[PDB]
Amino acid sequence: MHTAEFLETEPTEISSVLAGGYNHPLLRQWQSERQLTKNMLIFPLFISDNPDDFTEIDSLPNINRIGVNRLKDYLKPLVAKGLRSVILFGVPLIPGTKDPVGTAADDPAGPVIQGIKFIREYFPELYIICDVCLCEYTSHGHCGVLYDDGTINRERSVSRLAAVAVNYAKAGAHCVAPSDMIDGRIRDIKRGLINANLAHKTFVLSYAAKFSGNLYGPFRDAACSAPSNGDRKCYQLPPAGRGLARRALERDMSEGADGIIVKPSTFYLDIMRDASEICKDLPICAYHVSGEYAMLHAAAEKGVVDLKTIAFESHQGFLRAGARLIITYLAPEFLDWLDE
Amino acid sequence: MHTAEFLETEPTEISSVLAGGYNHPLLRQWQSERQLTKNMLIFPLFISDNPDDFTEIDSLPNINRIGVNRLKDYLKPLVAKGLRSVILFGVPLIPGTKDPVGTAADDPAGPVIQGIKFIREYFPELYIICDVCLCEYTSHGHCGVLYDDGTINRERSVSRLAAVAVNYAKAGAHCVAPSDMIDGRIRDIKRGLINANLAHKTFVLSYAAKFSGNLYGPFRDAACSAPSNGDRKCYQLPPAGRGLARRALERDMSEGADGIIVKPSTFYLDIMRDASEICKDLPICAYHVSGEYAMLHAAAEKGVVDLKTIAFESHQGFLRAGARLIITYLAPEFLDWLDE
Amino acid sequence: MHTAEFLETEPTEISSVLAGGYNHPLLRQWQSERQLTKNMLIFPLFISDNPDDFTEIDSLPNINRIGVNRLKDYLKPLVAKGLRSVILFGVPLIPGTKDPVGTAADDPAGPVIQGIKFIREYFPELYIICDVCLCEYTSHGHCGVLYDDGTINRERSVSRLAAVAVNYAKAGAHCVAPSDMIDGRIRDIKRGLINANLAHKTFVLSYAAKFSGNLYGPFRDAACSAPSNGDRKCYQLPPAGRGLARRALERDMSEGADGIIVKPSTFYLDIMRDASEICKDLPICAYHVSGEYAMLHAAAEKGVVDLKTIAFESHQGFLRAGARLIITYLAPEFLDWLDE
Amino acid sequence: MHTAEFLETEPTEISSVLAGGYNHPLLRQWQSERQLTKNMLIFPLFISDNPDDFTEIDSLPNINRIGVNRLKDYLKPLVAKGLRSVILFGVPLIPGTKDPVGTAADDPAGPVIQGIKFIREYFPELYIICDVCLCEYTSHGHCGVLYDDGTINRERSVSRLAAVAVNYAKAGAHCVAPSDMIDGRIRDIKRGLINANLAHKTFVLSYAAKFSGNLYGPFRDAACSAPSNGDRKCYQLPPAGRGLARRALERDMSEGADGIIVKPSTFYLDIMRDASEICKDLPICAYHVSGEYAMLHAAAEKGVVDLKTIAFESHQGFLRAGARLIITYLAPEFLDWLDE
Ligand SMILES: [Zn+2]
Ligand SMILES: [Zn+2]
Ligand SMILES: [Zn+2]
Ligand SMILES: [Zn+2]
Repeated sequence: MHTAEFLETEPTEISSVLAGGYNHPLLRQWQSERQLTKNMLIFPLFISDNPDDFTEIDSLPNINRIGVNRLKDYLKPLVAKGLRSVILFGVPLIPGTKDPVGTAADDPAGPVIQGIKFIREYFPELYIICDVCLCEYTSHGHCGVLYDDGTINRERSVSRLAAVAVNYAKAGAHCVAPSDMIDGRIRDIKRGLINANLAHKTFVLSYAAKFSGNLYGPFRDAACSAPSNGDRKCYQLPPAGRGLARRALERDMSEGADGIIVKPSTFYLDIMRDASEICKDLPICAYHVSGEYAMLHAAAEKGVVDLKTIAFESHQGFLRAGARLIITYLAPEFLDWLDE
Repeated sequence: MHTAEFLETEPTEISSVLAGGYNHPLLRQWQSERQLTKNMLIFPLFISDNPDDFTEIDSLPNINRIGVNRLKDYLKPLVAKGLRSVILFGVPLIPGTKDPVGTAADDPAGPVIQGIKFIREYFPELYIICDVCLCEYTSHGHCGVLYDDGTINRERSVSRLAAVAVNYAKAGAHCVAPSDMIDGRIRDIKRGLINANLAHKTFVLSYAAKFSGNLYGPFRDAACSAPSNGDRKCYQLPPAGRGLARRALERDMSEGADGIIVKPSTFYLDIMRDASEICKDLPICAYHVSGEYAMLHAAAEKGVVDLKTIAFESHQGFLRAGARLIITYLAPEFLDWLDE
Repeated sequence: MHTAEFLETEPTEISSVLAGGYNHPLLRQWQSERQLTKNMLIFPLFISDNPDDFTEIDSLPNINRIGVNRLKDYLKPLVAKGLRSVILFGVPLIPGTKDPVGTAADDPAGPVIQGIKFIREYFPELYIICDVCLCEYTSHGHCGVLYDDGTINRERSVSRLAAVAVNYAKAGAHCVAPSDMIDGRIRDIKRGLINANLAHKTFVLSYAAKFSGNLYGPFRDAACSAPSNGDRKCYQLPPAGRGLARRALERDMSEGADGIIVKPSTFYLDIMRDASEICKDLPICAYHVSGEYAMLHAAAEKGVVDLKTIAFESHQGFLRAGARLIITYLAPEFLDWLDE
Repeated sequence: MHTAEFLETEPTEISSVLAGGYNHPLLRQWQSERQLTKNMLIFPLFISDNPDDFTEIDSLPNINRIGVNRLKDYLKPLVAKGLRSVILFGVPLIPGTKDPVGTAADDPAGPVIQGIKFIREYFPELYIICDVCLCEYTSHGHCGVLYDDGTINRERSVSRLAAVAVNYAKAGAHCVAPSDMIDGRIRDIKRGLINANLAHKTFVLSYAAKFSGNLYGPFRDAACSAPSNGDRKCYQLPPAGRGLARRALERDMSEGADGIIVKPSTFYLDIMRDASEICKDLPICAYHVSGEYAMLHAAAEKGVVDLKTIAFESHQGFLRAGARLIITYLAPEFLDWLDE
């Protein structure tokens, strides 16, 4: 007969025994270096320049493009469940708005600044973050100002972006989050806020390690920000570029970032870990991007994973890797799930 | 008129300028610290105890359960395209096989050892890795031997697992990969190989940082390994347990691991980065698990991502985070994609 | 009788046993931290100002001095076998060309810029690196502009070199590689590219740790760059000067280098290892120089080593020591050897 | 006219200026972290079991196989020029000497122990190192005792090697240098010396990081040590195996090594640098092996390099990389060159 063989053992070495630390549900919580709380959540808003908009974005589940006259009813229940922060993205749809230098990015009449004034008035305790970039405002869809050859013009771009950021701060935004990845834009934005006497009031949340890749699809629908001719690979970091990401983190810290974003999130958890050493004294934020989000919904719909389960697994992942803040389209779900 | 404002700039600081390093496609390759090659790929095989099997696994796209009489035709084209390694999982379906101590795990008549002898004869240059565990062989589906209260019995389990590993080595396997996560099993497996005069011939590839979670669904179908009563949370590591994972990596290195696996992969890239310091002198392997794989297919089917694109993005992610080996169900695709 | 004595042993300690990790050919590959691929290779070209040249260089085996009208036939088969990058060296032989300030270094009529325009037109996917220095263009053969006492004039030299580098970039070179070792030339070259709006397009590949020594003999024949009166020991680093090399690496990184070269290679592998810490976020390139190359051929011809074997041994050495790029006269051989 | 362009400069930054440190020949000496002295040199001797031998080794320039009756005349002038240490290799040519367990390795009648007694008597101040291995004594030419399948038997090999080392110590050798690379042999050799009351008298100089490769050709002629059937790749380290080398250095230190050898030398300078951290408290020795030596002679004969120049360049390389001792076939040359 084939019988079950058992090799002769030596006494257990104490160094082998890890199991005492995780044999109860409370312990598996004790083992986290950071626990998820509601105040860590940052929820993106896509604000339309049609005040009555509430448009479904087909590729971005359960997220809409919203005008100002619809914001109050949308946000009231979220704030009531403990939402503490939002990140605004403007989506100007009125024709003849977009141009080569993103003039409308800081249009006082535009959806972001209108959105800021609305939220400061109706939800004065909400912390307002504004994305800073030109892509939702340029005729060509790139994140900066271009040379004639279509490559990015660094100096003009950071000059423009610094203006936009300061103007959002002047309108009332508490935080600016430059998502452009153009060399040296943090220095100029910080200098701009210093010159405007707003640097002591305005958190600079840099998208310091933001990678090019395949996970921004549904965002392009929500924000109508797809590039015209070419792609973003000469400024967004290459997925394999750990060295570049490390240098970008150091750079933006040095140039005045109060916090940094790693983007995408799950697919770049190692870069959050890198950032947790380089930027150990700064808050680190994970951005759970449109494609990562839509991927979780697609897999859950197919029965591969359970939505709530993998949402907790992925978001706990961010905290494990060193983040303490999360920008996520699942914020409404978590404001309910974290009660229980 | 609202006009485009441009703040006054200072001269560019050289420290700001990263763009010289990634403005051409060849450079975005120069920026990787490791490039993907075919010899890094390890392909899982699910071997049936019905020699004529070639059964589709509904939840695991394009992967089948295969008996020995079908292996040659399956593997010939893969080896011809450069496959260098396989990892074997036995799936014994004959009734009255499974028992409380996983007797059949090392049945010389069983699919793993038959699979080893087949591959050594027909594909003598293929490197054979065998998964080592009891879950595919226990009546209760857990990875070790249980006490009456249903908790894991450490000493009996590692005694049994050491036997299994040595027996696979004795049959011809080049490498054993214990996936059980039971405290101290590497020491006993290594001592077992030393006593059998096989330690100088047998690579010990420990699943050192293997987490409990929501991503093993489709594997349970392929391997018929689902637990009976309870789950694996008292031995698989808690997703938030970075400290435990760090300690597990150190432990298994100390107890004789020649290499380590981090599992799952994408959702645990930060742990690969941790491992790349702790286990800097050892090969690190990412396991792209059944649920991560099925998730990529589900999202691609929904048009969220492009399959090939995100496959390269995710697998490049592993290398970026410090892995130099990848166990992946996408090995056949990559053996074609890496030619081009 | 003298008989074979065997001392009494203790049981094997697991910590002693390394052999599990390297007992199979696939494993000895798993043990490399980086594998050699074709896209890592950079091949030097010596371009003549006689368009029809294809002159053998007696001291540099299998390498010729080539004019532009012969380039297409020379490069077509190499690119077809996967060559991705070249490094250009100009060799102007027309009398009355060389002068004390290396005027011809950036002659639009000269072999480098002609070579750049030829390659951009006929091989538009090739990545073009240009050596930047004055030695192939000065009447005196030194790498910079001299004072009357014959010592290097730093300020004038870096002023001239910055111009040359920018002019090559303006002509189409993707990368400039200053090989002069004159203090602070990287800062000025980078500032020059920034002022010319080319820094976002031009990789600066500094020969940061370049040593004086006995291994440049055959290069002096190919490039007709031998100094007049004196040697290069006051700017090329002394072979024993680890401290200086460490400081040079830090300096050039700080002044804008996107990548660094260690030169020579095999005889300075320890400096590559130093560089892999100091410049961990940057690509590191080994230059397998003329004398190291000619040394391998001489020893192989004498039957001391096998050419292919020691070529792989030495080039794997570079990767082991932390390089991820290799400038090597053996590129044609490797474009064939890496297929197999 | 094409005229020499000079870009506008900024004032020199002090951080750019390294040249103050190496503008004079005395300074290029000040810049070495260690200077070459005669007492750092260790000279290999190949001792024949024919007492009157003085046989030229065709592939090893200027080195002979020497019997005991010729030793005095050979060594007298070397010691007179300051030779402080030798490393002995036995070359028994009498038929019926070699056997599967290397019985003759510690034959009191054999060339090593005769060589030890000769040198202790006639040159009592010379420091005697003995190579410890079985390859010059086994019928099959491998470095240890084999199983029937021809693979190395670890336990028997280290048992035999420990005996040999202790027996050389008992005969008068001051130092034993095990060159076998078999797992755990240092522990057993050290325990053997402790049991023999010789550990307080006997330096253990481990060849801890000894690589397989193409550079041992001429040694095989001198020592008649070429393997029978197979090669040494399952115990000598793979050239790409930095991780293994790091682990081997740590291991042998832990098991009792008083010093370590890195072998080969020039082609592994990065491993010396690794060793200088891992083994910072221990002397590190470079072995300039037969093929590296013969390579320098071949290139010098071809006029690629100047022999003396490259000998100093390479040996200074060892010291730069962290060695403080050098085993080298060029010791006679250096005992003359270091006077001047
Ligand atoms: Zn943008
Ligand atoms: Zn299991
Ligand atoms: Zn030069
Ligand atoms: Zn030996």
